[PDB]
Amino acid sequence: GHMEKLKEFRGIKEHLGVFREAVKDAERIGFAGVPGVCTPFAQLFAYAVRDKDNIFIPNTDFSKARKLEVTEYGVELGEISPGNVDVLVLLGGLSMPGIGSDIEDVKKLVEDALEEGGELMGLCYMDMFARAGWYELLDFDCVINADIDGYVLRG
Amino acid sequence: GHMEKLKEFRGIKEHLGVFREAVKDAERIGFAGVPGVCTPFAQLFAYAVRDKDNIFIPNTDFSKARKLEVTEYGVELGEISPGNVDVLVLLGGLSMPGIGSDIEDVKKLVEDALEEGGELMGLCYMDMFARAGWYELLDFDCVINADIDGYVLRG
Repeated sequence: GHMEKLKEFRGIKEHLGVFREAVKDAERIGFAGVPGVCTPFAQLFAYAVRDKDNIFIPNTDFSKARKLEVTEYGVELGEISPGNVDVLVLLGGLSMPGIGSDIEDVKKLVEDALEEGGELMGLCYMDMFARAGWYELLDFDCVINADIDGYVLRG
Repeated sequence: GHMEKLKEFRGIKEHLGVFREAVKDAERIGFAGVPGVCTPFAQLFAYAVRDKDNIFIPNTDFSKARKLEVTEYGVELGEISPGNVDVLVLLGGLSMPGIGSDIEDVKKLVEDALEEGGELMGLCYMDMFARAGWYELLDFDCVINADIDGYVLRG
């Protein structure tokens, strides 16, 4: 349903910080997204909340979820771990045409992987979820959206 | 040395695209950055050039470099592989005080890990390298810099 702007942020430090604030009371976070494109975002935000027990769900396949574990290299994928979560974070790639996932497979994921009473979140770039119609199709509790722009310089 | 602005980009697809362009003639790419916060950027951009032979170097420790390999989950760390590279991409976290790495250590890494005649690149956010004085301290061939801003919304 209707999503109201809470606040703005700037830079990577604040991007991680508003996520930490959003999940402050959570024990177990699940990040669901498209392998390759979205996996790095799951690893980045899991790192920011590495105190929690975190998992990565590929596409909408909860049975293939793996632990997001801290190593000397950062966050890496660990063993299969289809435990439900008290915050489920959908990544923007899921909403992409062609395999993002269909809305009914997404709703089944929410039914299966999010514990009853848990929070549904989205983390995306360039307003992907709003643009896909997903604010009307899903009941997000919180969405964090970032925009990216930049420059290439040569020596 | 002096870095001249070449072009601007917007969004994730274009961010990946300018990187693909910058390394189009490369065969093996090394990404060096701080584990945890920078590893995901190495994985993201490696995915974007998954046709190449790519490695992740933790901090400035070449001997601990690992292959960046594509799996059904995205890019994951594989075996130790301290082979030099024809493009070395320093990640912005390396320039952060406190372990970002000392500049002598970074110069050593460029000498050990970058092939003679290879290209030295920077990939950072929020203009980290310029702000740390690294355009004066290092001779980058290309730097790709992105800024992030966004919003939090609630349901």
